[PDB]
Amino acid sequence: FVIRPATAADCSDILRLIKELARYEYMEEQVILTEKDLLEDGFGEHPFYHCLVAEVPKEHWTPEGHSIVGFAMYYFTYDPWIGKLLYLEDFFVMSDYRGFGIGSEILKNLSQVAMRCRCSSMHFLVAEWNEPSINFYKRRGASDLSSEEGWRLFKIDKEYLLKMATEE
Amino acid sequence: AKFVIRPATAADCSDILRLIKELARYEYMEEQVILTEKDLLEDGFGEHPFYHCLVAEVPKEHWTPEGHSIVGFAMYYFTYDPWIGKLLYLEDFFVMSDYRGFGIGSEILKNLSQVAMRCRCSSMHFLVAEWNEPSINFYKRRGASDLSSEEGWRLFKIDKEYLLKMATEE
Ligand SMILES: CC(C)(COP(=O)(O)OP(=O)(O)OC[C@H]1O[C@@H](n2cnc3c(N)ncnc32)[C@H](O)[C@@H]1OP(=O)(O)O)[C@@H](O)C(=O)NCCC(=O)NCCS
Ligand SMILES: CC(C)(COP(=O)(O)OP(=O)(O)OC[C@H]1O[C@@H](n2cnc3c(N)ncnc32)[C@H](O)[C@@H]1OP(=O)(O)O)[C@H](O)C(=O)NCCC(=O)NCCS
Ligand SMILES: CCCNCCCNCCCNCC
Repeated sequence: FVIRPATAADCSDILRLIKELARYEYMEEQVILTEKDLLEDGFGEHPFYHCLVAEVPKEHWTPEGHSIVGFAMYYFTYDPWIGKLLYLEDFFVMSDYRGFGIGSEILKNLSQVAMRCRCSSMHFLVAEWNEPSINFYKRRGASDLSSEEGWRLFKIDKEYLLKMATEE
Repeated sequence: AKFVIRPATAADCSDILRLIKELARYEYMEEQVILTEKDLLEDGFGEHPFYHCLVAEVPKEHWTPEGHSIVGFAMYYFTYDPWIGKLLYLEDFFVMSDYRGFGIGSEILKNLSQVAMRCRCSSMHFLVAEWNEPSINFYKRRGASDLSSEEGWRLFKIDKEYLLKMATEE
């Protein structure tokens, strides 16, 4: 299997995997990304995010001939204490293709991206009950900032943003 | 005091760092701030800005004892969630002591909301410490919800030493 950055033609496989991940996260119905959106936002242009894909050789392709069986979606963020961070938005490997070392390779490529772009850390979210992934990351030196430093992710949706924008 | 909210320019980096430190100092973390003016300059004003920043400026008569015209700020950037949409991410939000309670913060949140509407953002995301109840309510009063607890999400990090190990492994 080889890990490489995506191509505009990797778009349909990417959407497919994003949906498999959403499903895994019970978020499938809320997926709002389209191939059109992916092509515009992910490509070369002013690119909003970046994707990596893992593809296996013929002998292990999917019943549907898909060779792309994994992916990672990321972007850069900023921390006032240490600066530029690499933020991992999505990371997924098809069920039958896990434990092969594929995910490890993606994390390796992501680390090099991080070193090359001078990022001081990599941040990402993990579901409370996702034991397998919680360990996979911890085995590679990750710490749970929500436990250690008590951070909780908060959100203010559009209707309230609109209220504040117009309140004046 | 009278104040104006505006975008930070290359010219304002020493004040950005200064306020970052005041925020850190306000949280007894000032020594942790490794960031330099050089970084803020290269990272925020080159071709691809990695953060955006609105600052609050005051007239010469209300300068800080050290003679400074910026008393608050907000650092942010845009992120994306495939099952949410494009997002405005508020990294830091802070106003100096002798300048709070005068509408500075409200104004900043108002302009950030307009920026969000301009960029077609589905929502604004930010972190709050679990024990900071006053802050938690300030945001809840504005329609915020604790996504970490409601949906079961935990923030993780892998620091540089481990990223370097994996980047160079074997
Ligand atoms: C997290 C995820 C992306 C990782 O990818 P992956 O391809 O399974 O990862 P790997 O194959 O490198 O590692 C699998 C494991 O088996 C072991 N392993 C991997 N390759 C091995 C090999 N060649 N020989 C022996 N053991 C191996 C690894 O040590 C690891 O075990 P450990 O967790 O006890 O350390 C993923 O398993 C999957 O997509 N699952 C769920 C969705 C999810 O939780 N996504 C992530 C983010 S919140
Ligand atoms: C939140 C922060 C940016 C506010 O900006 P600000 O310029 O003082 O605020 P505004 O004058 O525009 O008034 C904002 C309002 O914030 C609160 N506020 C005003 N002055 C305040 C002060 N001196 N101390 C604490 N809260 C204050 C008011 O209660 C009101 O909040 P409410 O609408 O929920 O009732 C602020 O002082 C700061 O820099 N914050 C960090 C932490 C903190 O004390 N947090 C908590 C929440 S109330
Ligand atoms: C209101 C409905 C839900 N809104 C959002 C869920 C929030 N955080 C999502 C995910 C990211 N990263 C995976 C590794």
